[PDB]
Amino acid sequence: MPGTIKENIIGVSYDEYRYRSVIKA
Repeated sequence: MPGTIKENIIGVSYDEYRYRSVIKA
């Protein structure tokens, strides 16, 4: 949503940082 460029908490990264880095390779 434009007009609010100060709150990228609207779920941006869905599958790229969900605390799922416990199985590094």
